[PDB]
Amino acid sequence: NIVTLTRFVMEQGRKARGTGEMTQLLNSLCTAVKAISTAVRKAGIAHLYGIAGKLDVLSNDLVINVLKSSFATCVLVTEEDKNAIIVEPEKRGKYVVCFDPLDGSSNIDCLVSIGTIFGIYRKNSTDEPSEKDALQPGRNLVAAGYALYGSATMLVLAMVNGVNCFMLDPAIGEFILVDRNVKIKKKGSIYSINEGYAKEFDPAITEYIQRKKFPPDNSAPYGARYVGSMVADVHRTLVYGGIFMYPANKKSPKGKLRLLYECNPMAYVMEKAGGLATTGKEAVLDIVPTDIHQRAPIILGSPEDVTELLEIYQKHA
Amino acid sequence: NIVTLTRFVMEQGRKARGTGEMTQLLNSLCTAVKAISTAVRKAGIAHLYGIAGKLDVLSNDLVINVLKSSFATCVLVTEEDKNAIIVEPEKRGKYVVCFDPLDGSSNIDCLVSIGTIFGIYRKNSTDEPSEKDALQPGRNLVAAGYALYGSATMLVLAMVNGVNCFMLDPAIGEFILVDRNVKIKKKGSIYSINEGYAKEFDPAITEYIQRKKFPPDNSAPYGARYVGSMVADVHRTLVYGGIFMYPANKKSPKGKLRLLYECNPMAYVMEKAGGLATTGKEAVLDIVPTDIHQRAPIILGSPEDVTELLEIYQKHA
Amino acid sequence: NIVTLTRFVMEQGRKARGTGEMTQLLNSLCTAVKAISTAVRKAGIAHLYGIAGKLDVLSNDLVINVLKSSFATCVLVTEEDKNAIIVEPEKRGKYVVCFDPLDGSSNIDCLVSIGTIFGIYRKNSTDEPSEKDALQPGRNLVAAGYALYGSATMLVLAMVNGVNCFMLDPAIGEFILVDRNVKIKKKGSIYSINEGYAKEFDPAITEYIQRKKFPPDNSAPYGARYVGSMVADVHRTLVYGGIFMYPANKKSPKGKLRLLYECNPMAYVMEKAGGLATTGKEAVLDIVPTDIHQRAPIILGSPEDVTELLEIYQKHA
Amino acid sequence: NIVTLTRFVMEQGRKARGTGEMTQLLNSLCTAVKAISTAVRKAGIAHLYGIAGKLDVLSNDLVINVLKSSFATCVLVTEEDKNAIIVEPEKRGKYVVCFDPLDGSSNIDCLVSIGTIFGIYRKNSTDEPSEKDALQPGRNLVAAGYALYGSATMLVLAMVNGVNCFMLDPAIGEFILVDRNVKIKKKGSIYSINEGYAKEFDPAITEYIQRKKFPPDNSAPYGARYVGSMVADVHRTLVYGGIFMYPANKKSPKGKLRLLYECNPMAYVMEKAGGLATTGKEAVLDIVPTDIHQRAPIILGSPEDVTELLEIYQKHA
Ligand SMILES: Nc1ncnc2c1ncn2[C@@H]1O[C@H](COP(=O)(O)O)[C@@H](O)[C@H]1O
Ligand SMILES: Nc1ncnc2c1ncn2[C@@H]1O[C@H](COP(=O)(O)O)[C@@H](O)[C@H]1O
Ligand SMILES: Nc1ncnc2c1ncn2[C@@H]1O[C@H](COP(=O)(O)O)[C@@H](O)[C@H]1O
Ligand SMILES: Nc1ncnc2c1ncn2[C@@H]1O[C@H](COP(=O)(O)O)[C@@H](O)[C@H]1O
Ligand SMILES: O=P(O)(O)OC[C@@H]1O[C@H](COP(=O)(O)O)[C@@H](O)[C@@H]1O
Ligand SMILES: O=P(O)(O)OC[C@@H]1O[C@H](COP(=O)(O)O)[C@@H](O)[C@@H]1O
Ligand SMILES: O=P(O)(O)OC[C@@H]1O[C@H](COP(=O)(O)O)[C@@H](O)[C@@H]1O
Ligand SMILES: O=P(O)(O)OC[C@@H]1O[C@H](COP(=O)(O)O)[C@@H](O)[C@@H]1O
Ligand SMILES: [K+]
Ligand SMILES: [K+]
Ligand SMILES: [K+]
Ligand SMILES: [K+]
Ligand SMILES: [K+]
Ligand SMILES: [K+]
Ligand SMILES: [K+]
Ligand SMILES: [K+]
Ligand SMILES: [K+]
Ligand SMILES: [K+]
Ligand SMILES: [K+]
Ligand SMILES: [K+]
Repeated sequence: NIVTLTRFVMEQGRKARGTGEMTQLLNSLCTAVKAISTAVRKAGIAHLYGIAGKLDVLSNDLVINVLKSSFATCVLVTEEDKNAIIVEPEKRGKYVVCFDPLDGSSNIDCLVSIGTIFGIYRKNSTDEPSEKDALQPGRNLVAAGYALYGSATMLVLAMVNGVNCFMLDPAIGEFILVDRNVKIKKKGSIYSINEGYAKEFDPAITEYIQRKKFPPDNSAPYGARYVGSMVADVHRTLVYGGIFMYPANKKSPKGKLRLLYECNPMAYVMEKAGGLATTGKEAVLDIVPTDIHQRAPIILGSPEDVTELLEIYQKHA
Repeated sequence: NIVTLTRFVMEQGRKARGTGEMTQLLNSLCTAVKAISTAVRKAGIAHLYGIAGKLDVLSNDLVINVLKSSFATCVLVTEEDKNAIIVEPEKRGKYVVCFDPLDGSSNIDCLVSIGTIFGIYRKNSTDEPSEKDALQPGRNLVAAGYALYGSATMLVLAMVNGVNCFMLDPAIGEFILVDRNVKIKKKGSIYSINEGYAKEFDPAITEYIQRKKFPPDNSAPYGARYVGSMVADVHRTLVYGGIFMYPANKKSPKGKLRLLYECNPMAYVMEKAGGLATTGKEAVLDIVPTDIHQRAPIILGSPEDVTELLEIYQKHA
Repeated sequence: NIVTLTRFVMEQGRKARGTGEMTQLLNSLCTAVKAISTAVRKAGIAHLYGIAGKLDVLSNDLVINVLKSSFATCVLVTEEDKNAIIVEPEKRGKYVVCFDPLDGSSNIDCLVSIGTIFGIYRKNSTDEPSEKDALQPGRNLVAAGYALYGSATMLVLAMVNGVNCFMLDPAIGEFILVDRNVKIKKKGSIYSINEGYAKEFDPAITEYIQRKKFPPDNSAPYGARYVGSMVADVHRTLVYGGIFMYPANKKSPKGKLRLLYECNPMAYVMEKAGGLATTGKEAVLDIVPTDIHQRAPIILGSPEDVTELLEIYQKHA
Repeated sequence: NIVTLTRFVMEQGRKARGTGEMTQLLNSLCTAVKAISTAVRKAGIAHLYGIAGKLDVLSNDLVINVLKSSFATCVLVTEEDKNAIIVEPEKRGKYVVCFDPLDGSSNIDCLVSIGTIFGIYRKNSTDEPSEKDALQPGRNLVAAGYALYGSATMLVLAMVNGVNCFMLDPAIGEFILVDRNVKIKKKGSIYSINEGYAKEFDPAITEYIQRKKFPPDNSAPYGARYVGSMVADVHRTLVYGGIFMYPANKKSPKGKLRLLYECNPMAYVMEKAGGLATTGKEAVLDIVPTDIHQRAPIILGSPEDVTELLEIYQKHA
């Protein structure tokens, strides 16, 4: 007995008495992710080096085309695209998909772990599809998750029912359910943040970090980790517990991370896992988007760690 | 045209006029690296999950076995083995290999980049091979390098004539020379260190760090990055420039990283690349080891960055 | 735009307003076939040769376990199994699957193309499942097809709607629809038969062959081809046209090929393609099985070629 | 222990005391074979089918390019090229390679086993390399063998010291020595020939064939097998014993198969394996060619079987 992503999705679609439109969608995503994974591990690079005689772009095209061919979407929002992609009426479905085809594109040259981030909305309204359909608060997410191309490829899927992790067996090109109904640690022992912006941190953030290195109660300090790729940092948080942070500073007073295809999908995954995702002031998933490429500060991870910072945030209020 | 590791290695062996003994060794190493990469990528995991019909220990076995069969080694030092392995008189060769089969094994469950580290010495004290033969300063390295199992697999090889990077094309199981004679930037813009040990840093490290976040002349501060995997962090340093640091602290008064199979190979690669690798007080490669599992502090990266920290070390003494 | 087997099956299940039970079944088969394909191409053979320190049996276990885990079957008939496999009431579905996990097992050692043959029946009755449920004439087939592990892996699926061919892209482990609604040639130019049994052929067969080598109308003779693996021979017939034959002789007066999991699936595929499948006397698909391992003579291929022999058969009646 | 082609080849080069020039050649060949196997298995075909973002010509380019870069060849003869290719003075070596990049190209669309055939001569007439250098009897072969892309990929290598079979482990892209010093059965029980040419067979062939179906002393008749792919049929002959025949006929008065890149390599492999390879009148390897694309009749296989046919040839003369 072994559970594959294809089996899992189908059984979940069956229990939910769906028309099978969303299952077609999730199966198309699974395929896109396997295609991207293969391109990322450099299969066929020899030909590029003349054996017989861009990566973010290839990833964008793969997701966009595999998604359109699902006949289950009406609007697509990509980080690589200025405007939202409205699906041809021939292949038009009822879902809105926001995604980041290849996050951590800067890390590509250094071979650091990268990934794909996606969020699925059910179109709410009854008129010609437009960018306005993507502009829904993260709380309205039908499904969300990510694919991490690290030492191994893994797809983390989060739905109303919970969070489940699927490992890619590259030998047979099938995702195996290796961890079901994942719940995050209450309190971790690692903080993640680009301390190279110390000079720009607000007093609350500055205080929290200081508390981590120099525990006032003289407990053991927190270990530091900052890969540089959100999917890698956040996935480690989900699995090992702790706190990831990318608050505002000179690098945009609105933070760097995007709301629709980065913050929301990860916040959704986090909350479903039993953790928190805040901007320091409000819950990320309750923000009403104003633009499809709207940025937003984010602090996420173990509940007890995120709450501790939230208090320090209140102190300086 | 297309250059494969196999062709490159043989070609170099010929120019060098070797008896082809080292070529056999480097060829065996290459084979061990492709076997580990495959295991790491989780190929065939569906079989563990009951489709019907460890990773560090497996990596250890692969490297040991594949090396012994090369008939080119006499002494082997693994991080996984308390004692140095002495090869059978039947399979003995003139080379001593010091390696770390799978480095960053804590990051495995989190799916973060990991790797293999190797250092090759030539047994000169023609006596019965013993542990003593591995106890040579890194200055005596014949060849050294590493394999990074990140988003893609790469093998960095360093020898007297330079450093060369080989990307693995998993389709055909061939390493392609993607970068020739690699040389690191004089000055970088990223510092790498576990700041969670701030409470235990010596005044030199403490001053340098704060100088990176708050630059005297108001210039751009350095970005921070700390994957938690030496091979990953050092490769980023090599490719993008900057400085990696794992100084001595209370928990590790002599540092955490090992001299023979971690510090030395990376120090050797750094020097051949045109960078510096120091203990803070002296060059890593000149240290004459006393224990095969001897630890050593390490600071490496761009020359200009490493020098700056070395001056601060001189200032506080 | 590209069609995958997973997409195809789902859309076909949707048009047919199924409960999704048979789709779960076809998806489980797709997975089993990819697993077998990988084992056949020898991935991981190095470990068997001690790098770090039966095939028909593995194939049987894979299909049996992957099928049971579909929760869509009640009875399974395998060539490798003396008795039919009755599914545990926990995983019991409504379908009966007859199959040959690895046909041409004798050819394995010679590396000749081999394959998998399957036929799907819908249980007809309302009582405890038993072998009796498998004993239905081939005309009652819901679906049938085969997987050919040759120069490339291909799955041919035949249903009431038609015959469609899917090519396995081993890089992403996905079956691509490369040929839809396949129809066989009216008249081919190749005959396939083990002429090493000439001494045992009945006069009709003997006459046909003679007509092929020495055309009475002085037309061009037929080329000969006999791979030795039914799936390979039959697939070539389906694609290039011609006639495949395995009539009775001293090698059992009932022929060698099995009715349920070899003759029927291939006859079904053939008829759906626009060809014929006969025992010389009757249509293969109309035979009422008496035993699950019942053998049956078979002549299949292009209509005009099969009819020509049928006449010669009548002449000698 | 585990023996890889790479290790085996180098080891043999060392014992032979070669300048490592031929080793480079055999290493390049090996690389070309893994590239062809991958293309043949249809890896990445999903990209032709619009997932968004020949085979014989491609195989030709791969072999030519990978061989030229080995800096070990001066003259190349391909079935795909009318004229012999003369390597640039810059990349020239002392070896002449005669090859058939992808044999059985008619069987491609039918997915039947196909392969690569190669013969290696040493240029002895030290003059400007020309077509003349390839015109040497197969008796002058330094090395010969083939790659079979069947159910699994295998590389058969034959040299003065014997014939060795290497199985490809596609996971790690390594050829493993699965069979050492291969030697064919004295007598087989399978005859291989296209009997569709019965109307044009000489009385010797005709008598031998009928003697196989109707044995004088009532013994068991021979089984028939004719894949239609030389490499596949010859490999079956090598592994299981028997006789392969492609005699001269009206359509091919001098046979169909080429001397330099088909007959010779297989004849060489046969002789080293302990079998016989005849034209019916003389040994294939002793023929001094006049044309690079010269055809030649061929009969090969177990010694006892080939001898029997040779006696019948003597009887009718
Ligand atoms: N694979 C599935 N897994 C879980 N829920 C699903 C699945 N498919 C559909 N649903 C649900 O049923 C609703 C409508 O599905 P659908 O008819 O396919 O568009 C969805 O939005 C979810 O509530
Ligand atoms: N592949 C090679 N590349 C560069 N130098 C080599 C190679 N093989 C051997 N050498 C060198 O020649 C010395 C002796 O080689 P060997 O005779 O193979 O043990 C080595 O220790 C290096 O100095
Ligand atoms: N994937 C499918 N493709 C074509 N027909 C299907 C599919 N699934 C179910 N059917 C059909 O609908 C009947 C009952 O399906 P089911 O409810 O899934 O057992 C089948 O036996 C076929 O007639
Ligand atoms: N890998 C090898 N295995 C067996 N014999 C070899 C090998 N390499 C070279 N030789 C032989 O030594 C001769 C000259 O080799 P080379 O100096 O490499 O051109 C060859 O033509 C063969 O006789
Ligand atoms: O994909 P991008 O545009 O290159 O950025 C990725 C994001 O960039 C963040 C790190 O940025 P800093 O270097 O400012 O810390 C990560 O958390 C995210 O992956
Ligand atoms: O393989 P190990 O024993 O788990 O250690 C890996 C090393 O551990 C260092 C980080 O350890 P800290 O958490 O102490 O910083 C990295 O630089 C190296 O990769
Ligand atoms: O799988 P098996 O039991 O080894 O047999 C395979 C079948 O065996 C037939 C050939 O048998 P002959 O050698 O008698 O021709 C093929 O047509 C079929 O693939
Ligand atoms: O590559 P080609 O030109 O298509 O020919 C392949 C050869 O053709 C022979 C069979 O041809 P016939 O159909 O004439 O028997 C086989 O033995 C060889 O593989
Ligand atoms: K991006
Ligand atoms: K991004
Ligand atoms: K971003
Ligand atoms: K380790
Ligand atoms: K380590
Ligand atoms: K260590
Ligand atoms: K079988
Ligand atoms: K069989
Ligand atoms: K059978
Ligand atoms: K050809
Ligand atoms: K040919
Ligand atoms: K030919």
